[PDB]
Amino acid sequence: ELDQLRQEAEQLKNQIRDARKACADATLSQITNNIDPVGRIQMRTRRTLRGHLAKIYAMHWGTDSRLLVSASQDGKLIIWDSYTTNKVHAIPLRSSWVMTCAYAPSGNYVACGGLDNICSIYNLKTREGNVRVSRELAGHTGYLSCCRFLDDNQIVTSSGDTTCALWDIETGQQTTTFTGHTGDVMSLSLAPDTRLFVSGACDASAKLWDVREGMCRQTFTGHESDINAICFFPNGNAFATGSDDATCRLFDLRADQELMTYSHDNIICGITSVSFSKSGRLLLAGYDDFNCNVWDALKADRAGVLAGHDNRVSCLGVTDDGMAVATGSWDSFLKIWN
Amino acid sequence: SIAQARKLVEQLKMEANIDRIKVSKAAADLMAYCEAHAKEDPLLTPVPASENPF
Amino acid sequence: SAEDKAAVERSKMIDRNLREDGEKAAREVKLLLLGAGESGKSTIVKQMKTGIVETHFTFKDLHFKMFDVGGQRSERKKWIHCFEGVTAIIFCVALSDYDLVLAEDEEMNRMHESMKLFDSICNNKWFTDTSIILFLNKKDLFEEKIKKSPLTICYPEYAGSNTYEEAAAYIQCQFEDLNKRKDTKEIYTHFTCATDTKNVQFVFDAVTDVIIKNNLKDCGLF
Amino acid sequence: VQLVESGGGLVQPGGSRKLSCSASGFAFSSFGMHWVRQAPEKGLEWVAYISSGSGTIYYADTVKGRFTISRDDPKNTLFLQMTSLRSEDTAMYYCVRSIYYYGSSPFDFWGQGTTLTVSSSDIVMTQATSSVPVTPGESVSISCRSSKSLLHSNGNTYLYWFLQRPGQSPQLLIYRMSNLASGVPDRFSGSGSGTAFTLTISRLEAEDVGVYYCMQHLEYPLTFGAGTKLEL
Amino acid sequence: QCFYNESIAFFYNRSGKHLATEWNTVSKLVMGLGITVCIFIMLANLLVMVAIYVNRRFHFPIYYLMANLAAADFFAGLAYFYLMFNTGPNTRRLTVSTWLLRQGLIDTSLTASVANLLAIAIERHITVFRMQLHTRMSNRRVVVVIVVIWTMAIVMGAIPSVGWNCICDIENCSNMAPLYSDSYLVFWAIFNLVTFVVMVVLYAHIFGYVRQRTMRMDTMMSLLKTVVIVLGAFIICWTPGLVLLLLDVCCPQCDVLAYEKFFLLLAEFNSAMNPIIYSYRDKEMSATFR
Ligand SMILES: CCCCCCc1ccccc1CCCCC(=O)N[C@H](CO)COP(=O)(O)O
Repeated sequence: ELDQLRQEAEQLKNQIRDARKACADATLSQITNNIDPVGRIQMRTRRTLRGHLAKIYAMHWGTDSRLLVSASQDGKLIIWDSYTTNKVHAIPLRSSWVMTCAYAPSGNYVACGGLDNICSIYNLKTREGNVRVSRELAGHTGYLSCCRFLDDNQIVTSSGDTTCALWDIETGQQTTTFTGHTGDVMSLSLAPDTRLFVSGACDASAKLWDVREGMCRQTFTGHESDINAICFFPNGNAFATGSDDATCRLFDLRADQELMTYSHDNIICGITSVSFSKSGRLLLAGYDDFNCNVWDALKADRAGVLAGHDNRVSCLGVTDDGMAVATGSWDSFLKIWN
Repeated sequence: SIAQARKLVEQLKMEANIDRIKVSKAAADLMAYCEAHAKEDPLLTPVPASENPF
Repeated sequence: SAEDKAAVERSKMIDRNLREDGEKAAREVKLLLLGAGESGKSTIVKQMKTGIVETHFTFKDLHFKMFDVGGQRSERKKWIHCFEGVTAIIFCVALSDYDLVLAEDEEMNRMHESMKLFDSICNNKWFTDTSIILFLNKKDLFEEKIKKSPLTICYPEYAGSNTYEEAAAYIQCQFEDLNKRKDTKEIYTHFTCATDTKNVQFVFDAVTDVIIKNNLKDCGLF
Repeated sequence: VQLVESGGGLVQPGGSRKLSCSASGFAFSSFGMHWVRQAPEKGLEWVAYISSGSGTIYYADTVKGRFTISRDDPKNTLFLQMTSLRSEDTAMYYCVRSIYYYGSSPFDFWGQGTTLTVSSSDIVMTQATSSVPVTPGESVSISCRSSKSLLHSNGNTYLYWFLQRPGQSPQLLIYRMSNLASGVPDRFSGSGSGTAFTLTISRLEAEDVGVYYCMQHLEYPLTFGAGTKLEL
Repeated sequence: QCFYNESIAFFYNRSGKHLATEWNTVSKLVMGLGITVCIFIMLANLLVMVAIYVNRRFHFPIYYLMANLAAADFFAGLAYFYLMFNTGPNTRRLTVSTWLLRQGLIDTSLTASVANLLAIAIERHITVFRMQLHTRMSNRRVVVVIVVIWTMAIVMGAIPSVGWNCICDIENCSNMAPLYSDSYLVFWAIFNLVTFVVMVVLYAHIFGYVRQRTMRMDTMMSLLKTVVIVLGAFIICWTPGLVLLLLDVCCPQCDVLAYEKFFLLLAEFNSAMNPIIYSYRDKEMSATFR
């Protein structure tokens, strides 16, 4: 019967909630009391990338820590060179409505998607020297909000149809579909080992997925509104979420709880992007206050601020080697902070 | 939505049936990794212009 | 070095293509279209010429791009901000929906639902300045419907006859009263005319007005 | 992706002839083209270059102000206008394409070239090996020497390598030291620093017998090296 | 046949003008009103330039030319400030070089102001007549027109100071400016006349366009108010001076030296009113004033 299972279901939430309190031995704020602080983190705009004629919504570094991609509503996908600020490629898109980007780990491919419900994959290394579109993954029914390549053949995408999918680029069919989200999925982050990925949705929850099985291992709650960005801790045993509650939270996969919340009474706008430092000591979060904060990720003390954009900071990524942090914004400018 | 409830209960049952570690230990682990890879962090400790590609 | 130089030359050639494309896109006119499922937005689109559908048409040497975003069926709170800076928001409402009710909801009128969507759009933080063209379609079917059915079914309070001229006018004024940004945006309401093909001309006139009165803003002559 | 050139043949000295190279099957408009000539018995020698959209035209010392190089992007053709031909302009004129952007492989594709026979400050690259005897299945190293440190500040040692099999157009093997071209087996490798350069082949075959060349790209006018023929 | 050996005194005595070695109540009166007008011009243009630079909002080409109008008018304030403290008895302290310094500062400053007005008129016409919404705005056309205006101002203010004067034709030159020639005065006055008829046709075209198109659907009353007050400041502050100079170069024995000292005060009052005629409508920028 409905009521049997429902009253049963709300009981299963109890053992989950019951055990989580029992494993809440001590607050991270108590454990990290004696770590000497990080000190003022002064970061200045080193490079400023100009050439976009609309708001930027997405950017992704390369594994080589030098090239990067950006997309905007102008319907152009540009591969930048961060060292020399010169454009390597400008990809015209068929659909001006792009909301995400990904640069393949090998650097051979780049993917973008948005309200057109399609994840288009563009081939960079091409005999005829003109980035050509390779495959169009059309199996979603809502706007794509994120996409992250695993290999040059596997790409995982998250959409507004409340589902994530893992694709096979050669065939163009969904190898697996991840369902379980009760709200619109906003962002996904792949683990360092590329075996797991967490997704954040508009239903104020984040779910840890297994890419192989296609089942959700754990689900984390604690936020009060939409989760707009998500990223793992470098060691893959933790991740952090940015929501419209203007709080960032650090969840643990082993302990299955929440560790920190990075709130300041001064901050009232919604987080648009989050990203970590190579050492995991800094949590950089791009807010809608038009600025971007840098949190001490083990003390929860806002040490540092990167205020340089006119409009909201849409995307924010750090390099693999951690030499730089680049932020995009709706003011049409990407700034490389070091 | 009988099916929705039935699919739902097995989801949490699987979610509840996992080994859960103390936050005390997991707290140390996030502390350990950050201090052990601290001296390789460019943004934490600013690096001289000779090793700064920007 | 040489290769670096040729790289810069490449990057400049790239950019001069980004501007040339930027200046081609700026000439195009971006209309966002919204409304109910049966509004007649489908019928409006046909007169003018899954995911987000685009229609391109040219009228009197002006280029229009109409973004029928009716197929998204997701949370508008996350992707509506993508269209901030459209010239206009066309809004279609079917006048023949005053006595009905949606097949999905229990007893909320289709016309009352149209207002609820209009209230959230005209007062959306993303379209504080954006002008709204409001098309009211199916005016002839509304004439037949009103002649025999009362208007009290939808608006409980109404001082006025069951005459098309007055019946319609109550609705038009009722829709125009939704906006609290009376001093910022202009709602150009039109009654759909099938044969005249003036629905497209009214869009031309309403667009120029939003352009002319914007041009006078940035040069300070206003 | 073929490149074919038209013209050549026999001309009395002082005459003016035109060479046209019709690109087909790639984005010609976005490729920087060169021209490289090879004498009837001697090695390669750079002559001209045009950037993308005719933004930058360079020339060699021996042909400066004597040759005019032009492109027709709409028709995907490349032109060379030659004036007052001298006796030392007898060579096979290859047309090469190259694109310069971070990580690209310039001089990757070479045309078949045309034969032209007239009736009758520079980096200098030296490789002092010729007609080296080698047997298939053994390991061979080819050494090259420069007069200047090719290692630029950014870390790019603008030294290239090429292989010209008997009766074929030259083929890129290494586009910068410690880099490997497209379509070339893993056997070829190159390691060097500053002014000393080497090309190591682990195991070879009868397919890769022929003459090897070295080129620098640190600065124009892109002087090449002498040949290094593998003998078998 | 040229005579530049002679002093200022020879040239005024050659003309009908009076050297006024003695101080006067009329002299102190004009000096008071002039110093007042100059203080007002200087202060008002510092406000306009301070506001146009401090605000991120006012970083667009029209505001660039607005600040340029403020700077030109500040230059005019300085020129008129220096022209005062040099009239009446003080003019006797002059030499031909220094008198040409003074007249030149006046010429270049007023020419700059008039050209900035024509520039702002040409800019609106372009901005109104475009049929696009955003049109990513350049700084190219604005700095090109800024250099044309200042080049033309400096060339116009220096030409008489170098070559174009009656040191060589005593017989054929002005009654007011004893050294500038009828040729230079006709040129300056036809320059200003054609600039004003061009501003009249441009703002009339803007009005006709806005009328037909928006009335096809209040903006019309605000536009007619602004247009009439922009052209009117210019007509009521210039037509006196220009008709006075034409009278001098055209009618002989017409006592025109008559109302000269005051008409110049009116022409400088124009540059006084420019910062407020061109900032009153932009309620935003106007209020920025604090
Ligand atoms: C040189 C022509 C340029 C163009 C005309 C400028 C202009 C405009 C409107 C009224 C007047 C003028 C100048 C008239 C001479 C300049 C002066 O200063 N006059 C006064 C008249 O009382 C005497 O000065 P001064 O003799 O006392 O030194």
